[PDB]
Amino acid sequence: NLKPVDAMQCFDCHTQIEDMHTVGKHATVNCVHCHDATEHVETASSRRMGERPVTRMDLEACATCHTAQFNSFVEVRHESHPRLEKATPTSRSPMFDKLIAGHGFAFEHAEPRSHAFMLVDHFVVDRAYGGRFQFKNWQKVTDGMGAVRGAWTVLTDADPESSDQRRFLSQTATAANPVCLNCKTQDHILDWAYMGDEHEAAKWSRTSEVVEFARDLNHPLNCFMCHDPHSAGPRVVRDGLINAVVDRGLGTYPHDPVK
Amino acid sequence: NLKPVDAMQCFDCHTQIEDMHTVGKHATVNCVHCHDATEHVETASSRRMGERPVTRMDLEACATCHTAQFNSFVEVRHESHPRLEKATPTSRSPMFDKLIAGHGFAFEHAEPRSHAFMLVDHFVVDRAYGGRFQFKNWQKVTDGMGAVRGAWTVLTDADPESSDQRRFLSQTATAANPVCLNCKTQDHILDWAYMGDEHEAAKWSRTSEVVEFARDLNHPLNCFMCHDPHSAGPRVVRDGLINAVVDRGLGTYPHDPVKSEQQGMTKVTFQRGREDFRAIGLLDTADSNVMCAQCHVEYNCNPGYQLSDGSRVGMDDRRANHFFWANVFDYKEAAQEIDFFDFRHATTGAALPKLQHPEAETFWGSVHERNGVACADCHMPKVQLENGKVYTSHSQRTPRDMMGQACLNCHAEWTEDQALYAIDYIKNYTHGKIVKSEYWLAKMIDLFPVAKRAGVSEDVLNQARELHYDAHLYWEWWTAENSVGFHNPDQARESLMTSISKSKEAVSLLNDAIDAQVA
Amino acid sequence: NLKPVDAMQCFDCHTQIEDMHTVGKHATVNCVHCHDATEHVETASSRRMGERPVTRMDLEACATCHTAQFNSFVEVRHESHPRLEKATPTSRSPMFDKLIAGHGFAFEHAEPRSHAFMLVDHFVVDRAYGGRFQFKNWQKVTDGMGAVRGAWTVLTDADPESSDQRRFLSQTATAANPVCLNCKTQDHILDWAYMGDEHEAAKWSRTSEVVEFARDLNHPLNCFMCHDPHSAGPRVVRDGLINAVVDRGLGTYPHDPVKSEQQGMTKVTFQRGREDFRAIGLLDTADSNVMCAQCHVEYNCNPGYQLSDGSRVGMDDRRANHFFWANVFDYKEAAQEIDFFDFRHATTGAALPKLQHPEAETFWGSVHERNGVACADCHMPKVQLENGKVYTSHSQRTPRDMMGQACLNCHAEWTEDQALYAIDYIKNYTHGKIVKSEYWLAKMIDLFPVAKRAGVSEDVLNQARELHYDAHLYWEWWTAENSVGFHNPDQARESLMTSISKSKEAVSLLNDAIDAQVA
Ligand code: HEC
Ligand code: HEC
Ligand code: HEC
Ligand code: HEC
Ligand code: HEC
Ligand code: HEC
Ligand code: HEC
Ligand code: HEC
Ligand code: HEC
Ligand code: HEC
Ligand code: HEC
Ligand code: HEC
Ligand code: HEC
Ligand code: HEC
Ligand SMILES: O=S([O-])[O-]
Ligand SMILES: O=S([O-])[O-]
Ligand SMILES: O=S([O-])[O-]
Ligand SMILES: O=S([O-])[O-]
Ligand SMILES: [Ca+2]
Ligand SMILES: [Ca+2]
Ligand SMILES: [Ca+2]
Ligand SMILES: [Ca+2]
Ligand SMILES: [Ca+2]
Ligand code: NA
Ligand code: NA
Ligand code: NA
Ligand code: NA
Ligand code: NA
Ligand code: NA
Ligand code: NA
Repeated sequence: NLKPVDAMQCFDCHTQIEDMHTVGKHATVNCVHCHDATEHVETASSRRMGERPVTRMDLEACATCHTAQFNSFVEVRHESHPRLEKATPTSRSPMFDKLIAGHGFAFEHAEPRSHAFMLVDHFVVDRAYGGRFQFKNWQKVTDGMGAVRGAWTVLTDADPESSDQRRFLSQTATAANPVCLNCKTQDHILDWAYMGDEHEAAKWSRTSEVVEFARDLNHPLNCFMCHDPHSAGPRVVRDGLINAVVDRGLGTYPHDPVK
Repeated sequence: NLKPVDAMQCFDCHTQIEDMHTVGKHATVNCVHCHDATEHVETASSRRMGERPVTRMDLEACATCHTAQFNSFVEVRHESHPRLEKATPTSRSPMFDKLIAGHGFAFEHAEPRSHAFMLVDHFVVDRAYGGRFQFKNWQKVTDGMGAVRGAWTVLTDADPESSDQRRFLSQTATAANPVCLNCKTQDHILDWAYMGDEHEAAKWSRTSEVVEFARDLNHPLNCFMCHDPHSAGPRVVRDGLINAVVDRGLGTYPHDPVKSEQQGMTKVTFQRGREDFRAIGLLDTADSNVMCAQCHVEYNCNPGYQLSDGSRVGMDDRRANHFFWANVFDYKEAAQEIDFFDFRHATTGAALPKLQHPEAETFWGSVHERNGVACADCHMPKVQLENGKVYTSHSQRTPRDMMGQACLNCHAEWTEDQALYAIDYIKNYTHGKIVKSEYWLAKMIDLFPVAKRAGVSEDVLNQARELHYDAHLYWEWWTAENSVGFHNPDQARESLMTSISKSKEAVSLLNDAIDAQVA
Repeated sequence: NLKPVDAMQCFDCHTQIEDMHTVGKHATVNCVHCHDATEHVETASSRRMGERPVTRMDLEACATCHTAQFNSFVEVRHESHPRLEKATPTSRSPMFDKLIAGHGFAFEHAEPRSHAFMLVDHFVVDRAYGGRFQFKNWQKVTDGMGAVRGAWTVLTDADPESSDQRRFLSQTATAANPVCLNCKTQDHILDWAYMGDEHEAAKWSRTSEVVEFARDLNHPLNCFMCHDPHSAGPRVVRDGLINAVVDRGLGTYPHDPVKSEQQGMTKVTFQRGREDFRAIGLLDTADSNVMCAQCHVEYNCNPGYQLSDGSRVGMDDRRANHFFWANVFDYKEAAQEIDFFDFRHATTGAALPKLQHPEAETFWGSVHERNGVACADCHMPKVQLENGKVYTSHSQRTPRDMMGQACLNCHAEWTEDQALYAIDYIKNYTHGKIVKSEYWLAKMIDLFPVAKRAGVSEDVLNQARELHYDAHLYWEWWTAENSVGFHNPDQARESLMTSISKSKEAVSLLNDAIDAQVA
């Protein structure tokens, strides 16, 4: 069973977290729900991390107290046709191939389906990784809950021994890069510097080998993308959005300064 | 927003809570979710309460983190007919009035409906409070969530100025007493000593003014009735059940010492002033059979009379709060064991028992119980989801509404229609024997005034009255029990055949005696 | 094809019609739609009819221009069980035969079905005409449109050669008389003097041979019963209702003088030979409460007896056509006011009233009536159309079939299931008290022969008979009334509790008296 940690000890070093946590609607929610900090706390100073604490990024971290939101999130809408190519006469763009010729989307561009699949679908689409990643079998395409538990529980890698982008199937492309992942998962939220700029503290950046990066990522659309886990208040985490809205001064509603 | 309190401070005085809280699945759940103890902490001493902390007993205290269980619990099953009188030709007991004459249930006995309404229905039923309490208007009868938020949000009191039980409408009774409430709410869990015995720490007891007690109570079927709020482990809190299982050493399965040992109960006592005050029964397993047995049992919760001498047994007597914890065929011996009966029949003068919804005692020994099946398997099954986190449905209702999750989950050889047909075979057959038992009971009852008026001897009338006790018991168990035989079809059949046998014997006895007086 | 007549010619003699016709919403509707007056116009004088014009009374006279109202009116609700006897354990009054013994309704009293059938059902029911009239075959029972086209298109007469009321089948009665027909048809509207009093201009009256009268009548619930054909304004035509509201000055809402004034009735009289002959009541507003009260009321439409001396009150007496226009708690006083009762109970010998479908008098004072709600809001709501011209549904039926247009149109906080559940709460509760009132009534009734045979005194039997009157009234109102309490749940509850109180008092009285005779 989970044993709570003394959050007051954390707060002696983590003052920005204290200011958020103590005031919001997660003031009673202990750190141990999402952080394994035993070795960290034994070795840190306020100026030196010491051992890196482990942070849970899976959606079931929130599902224990917020089952209703989690269960509605992971539902698969079966009526949202899966793997349906847009460049067909009965879909969105009957002449897409002629019009887009020269772009990687010609290799495959399907209609979106339920959010549970976003990361797996990113990994398997013909335009992304040269066909490197596939569902373990054709049955796994139905498993939204499985995808949510982790992409690598439902996918295989054609060559675990290499990390370069290349074609494993003839009519595929290798368009994926580390920026794509920011709109599929935020598992890397502590390992990616703002905008994906190079940074001493970042494991991953815009110039990483996307295949290696992919292997570190598991969960789609993390609940903390819209909800700060410390304050429980509404937020965004996506760097490009903050950059447009704040850094470039465009505002949340560029056409409406009052709003 | 809630601010967490320092639980270490509490634990310095509350070692039983520390031992439970730090070790279970609520170890990270702060006391402030359920307790406002600011003034308490400022004034308590090592073993005196000082200022009383405020304890939340509303179910939304748990709904905070367990929305799915809460929302399934509060669902109203509109198909469960509301306020439907059982003494009607289309309900459970067509001849109930004749057979129960003398008892307060003659004033009204409706079929059960959804659990959300249990406390308000207790308050408003015609037999309970003289019609004192009513819904604020006739629209409120639909409002399950409202009733859950609190009885007094949806009800009115005809006279806030008085506290005595009395009749405000002519055809009502005042049967309610404080024991009733234990099977409707546990809002009083900190204000009621074990068994309702007098106790200097208890605001309320068996002898309290029930109208005053009623006004203090709000919520139905509190989530903590089955789940310890500190350890989150399975438990019961009902005094009468702990008394039968533990104090009387009968076991959770009285017919099965092994199962009783494997699926047992540990009584945990809390003290006030270092004197025993209240108790809970922690369960070895999350055994719904025992959890639901907190209420779905035959019981005393009322005054009565002694079988030996007919003297009154009042609310002050321990027997006014009693779980017999006996099947239909051990019941007469259990009632003799405490020297108790409920009422004298208004027509026959027989001393008779009053039977209450004995689902737990009926389910014992059934093929299902013997195979390790429990109430929740049929009435609170796990939800099946194409994609999602599984949880237990808390909408306690007929398995007819969820046959795939209930019956068919174990009976793979049946379609839904076949499983429903199996249920109906048993219920139809049992109901036919209920109706025939009533026919014979009524035929016997109607001969009593004829016998008395023909001058048949008291000795013969008393023999017939002895037969009436048994004819009544072996019938009433089954109009009281809610499954119409399904929970134990062989037992229902044998009991109801015994009722008919007893009535037939009495009919012959009386007819012969009458005919002799005439000739 | 129809050719219009010169209405100016008619108006020269018919000034009352000119005043109504030229001003209302039928100012452009030519007389030829409803009147063939060629020979009349050739022979009439200023104040003698001469040849009688032919007046169309069939509903298709209106369907010509009002197809939607006509087609909704004639719809048969197949879910309204046809020819379903109320004295059965699964209908309204399980103990009806015991309780009504002595009255002609013992021969047959079915639940109401769709309005299309009212006249044919009146003609064929076992209690009415000795079984004289029958459907032509058993297939005709489905034919609502056929019945609307005319009763005699779908029925036969066992003996066209005789005109006396008599029994053609053994277990029938001959309760029908000419007053009945006023609540089944108004085909006789020009042939029946106000109240059915003798009148030299009337073909038919209270004292007519009903079999001969029956043969002259064809159509159910004529459209003009609620709508004046000349002005198209709202009205009533029923004599008994105009008598209560206007002649007796009771008002359309007898408990509310203001509402009575705002929603009142103006009596308009038509003469023959310059003597008053017939009357209508023009309504200030299109108030369905008063329109439906032409028939859905408690009434006398039959011979009876005087309470004072037991003497016969025959069809010749004004009291044989009477609207009490009184709620259940004012009824006994209203019956004493005219010194009248219906029958003597066959077992108890009590003088008793017979109660008829008192929906109007029950609805008074309910939360709905007090809030300005009227029968049509629930039973004839406006049609809701995605695209179209709105009209009023004339399919008078339970709101269960049109919950969106009825209940939910005002109760936006409820789903359909919740609103149905609210209805069922009241109906279930009320039906339980009906059944219990019957139980107590039957227990009392069965003691009468025992008391008489034990030699209990006439004085005690007469006290019990007085109690029987009240026990009967406070029960029978509710098996007569069609909503099972829904129209006024608090009143149903108080009345039925009073019935039980009265029966209980009588049971105790008789049991004690019997026991004293034995000892
Ligand atoms: C139980 C130990 C929790 C864990 C794990 C998570 N949350 Fe939570 N959350 C919890 C509580 C007791 C509350 C307060 C409820 C109230 O209304 O009083 C919350 C609240 C939220 C909210 C709403 C906050 C607001 O300002 O409106 C959100 C959006 C929320 N919680 C999100 C959330 C996330 C994303 C979690 C996983 C990272 C998570 N919670 C875990 C209890 C618990
Ligand atoms: C029994 C005779 C089967 C019938 C009828 C259907 N399926 Fe099947 N399928 C069956 C087996 C034994 C397997 C292999 C299972 C394993 O994991 O070893 C499968 C596999 C599939 C797959 C995956 C195929 C792949 O190349 O990965 C799919 C998508 C699938 N099955 C679907 C499916 C459908 C839709 C069926 C009705 C049209 C169907 N199966 C019938 C056995 C049997
Ligand atoms: C945020 C600004 C995004 C970036 C960066 C990437 N994607 Fe995306 N993706 C995004 C949305 C809002 C959607 C759903 C709406 C839609 O029109 O599809 C998607 C969907 C996909 C899918 C599934 C559908 C499809 O196009 O076949 C795939 C396979 C996918 N995205 C792949 C992908 C790649 C390879 C990216 C980097 C080159 C990439 N996405 C970035 C939002 C965003
Ligand atoms: C010693 C100085 C105490 C401190 C610190 C806390 N509590 Fe207490 N509490 C104390 C006593 C002596 C009693 C009477 C029971 C007993 O153990 O002798 C209590 C009682 C309670 C209760 C029950 C109240 C009721 O209505 O019956 C609760 C719910 C409770 N206490 C809670 C509580 C909390 C949450 C504390 C930390 C904030 C806390 N107590 C500290 C003594 C002492
Ligand atoms: C959030 C601050 C919670 C409050 C308020 C309540 N509960 Fe809880 N509960 C919470 C957590 C984080 C967990 C652990 C989940 C897991 O499986 O790890 C639980 C667990 C339970 C359980 C399951 C217990 C078991 O032994 O498996 C139960 C039955 C339970 N909780 C009940 C419960 C009750 C009755 C509450 C109101 C008194 C209540 N919880 C509040 C979080 C929170
Ligand atoms: C637990 C041992 C109980 C005691 C003590 C009381 N009741 Fe009860 N009650 C209990 C159950 C399990 C049920 C549902 C099953 C059933 O057969 O009804 C009920 C139901 C009611 C109801 C609703 C149905 C009805 O009978 O009208 C009412 C109104 C009610 N109970 C009232 C009531 C009174 C007045 C009590 C003290 C005399 C009482 N209950 C005690 C379980 C238990
Ligand atoms: C006894 C009549 C119960 C009441 C009152 C409540 N719950 Fe319950 N709960 C009950 C059972 C039989 C079970 C299944 C036990 C098993 O292991 O099979 C549960 C389970 C839970 C859980 C655990 C997670 C799950 O399986 O859903 C939780 C968190 C829970 N219950 C919460 C809960 C709430 C919030 C309640 C009040 C609305 C509540 N329970 C009451 C039995 C009973
Ligand atoms: C006392 C606190 C109870 C507990 C514990 C359990 N039940 Fe119950 N139940 C109780 C009452 C007072 C009522 C009637 C409520 C009313 O307002 O009339 C009931 C009712 C039921 C029903 C009928 C529901 C319906 O749709 O008609 C069922 C199926 C039922 N109870 C089952 C049940 C189960 C399986 C329980 C253990 C999980 C359980 N109940 C506990 C009182 C109490
Ligand atoms: C066509 C030649 C008609 C015949 C035959 C009948 N009615 Fe009529 N009706 C007709 C017209 C043109 C109108 C006016 C429509 C408008 O709203 O302007 C009406 C109106 C009515 C009304 C509404 C009256 C009101 O005060 O709002 C009613 C109730 C009505 N008509 C009834 C009615 C009856 C009962 C008929 C058979 C006796 C009948 N109409 C025949 C046209 C025609
Ligand atoms: C052909 C093989 C038929 C079957 C199948 C059904 N019916 Fe019939 N029915 C049939 C005939 C030739 C007749 C006589 C028609 C006539 O007017 O001469 C009937 C009659 C009836 C009746 C009237 C009975 C009577 O008046 O005594 C009814 C009520 C009736 N039919 C109903 C009916 C039902 C409900 C059927 C299915 C159960 C049915 N019929 C079948 C021919 C045939
Ligand atoms: C208006 C004051 C009426 C008088 C006069 C008569 N009836 Fe009636 N009847 C009336 C209504 C509003 C209803 C439907 C509501 C109900 O409770 O039935 C009826 C119904 C009938 C029926 C059908 C149902 C049944 O009772 O079998 C029949 C056969 C019937 N009425 C016959 C009848 C007789 C014989 C009358 C004179 C003795 C008589 N009705 C008068 C309203 C009124
Ligand atoms: C009393 C029992 C009625 C009978 C008989 C008929 N109608 Fe009616 N009508 C009635 C009411 C309560 C209303 C609604 C009044 C309001 O203003 O709310 C109506 C309305 C009409 C209208 C007006 C247009 C409309 O709203 O639909 C017409 C044209 C009409 N009724 C025609 C009509 C016909 C053709 C009838 C015989 C089939 C008929 N009405 C009978 C009440 C009553
Ligand atoms: C006398 C001419 C009546 C008028 C005016 C109204 N009603 Fe009536 N109603 C009457 C009878 C004789 C019957 C029974 C007909 C039969 O053949 O059995 C009825 C019946 C009803 C019903 C029941 C319909 C069903 O589906 O079972 C309803 C709902 C009803 N009546 C309502 C009603 C309303 C609202 C009226 C004013 C608009 C109204 N009726 C007038 C006799 C007469
Ligand atoms: C508007 C024309 C309404 C129609 C149609 C229905 N109802 Fe109604 N109802 C209406 C009002 C204005 C009120 C009073 C609201 C208040 O709180 O002041 C009501 C009341 C009720 C009640 C309560 C009755 C009581 O307490 O005595 C009930 C049970 C009710 N309404 C139910 C109901 C049903 C089932 C309806 C369709 C058959 C229905 N109402 C229609 C307004 C209107
Ligand atoms: O805390 S007191 O008991 O010394
Ligand atoms: O009265 S309760 O026990 O059903
Ligand atoms: O028309 S006559 O009366 O002169
Ligand atoms: O007989 S009629 O009044 O129902
Ligand atoms: Ca889609
Ligand atoms: Ca039920
Ligand atoms: Ca009992
Ligand atoms: Ca009907
Ligand atoms: Ca009458
Ligand atoms: Na789609
Ligand atoms: Na398409
Ligand atoms: Na039911
Ligand atoms: Na039934
Ligand atoms: Na009898
Ligand atoms: Na019906
Ligand atoms: Na019925």
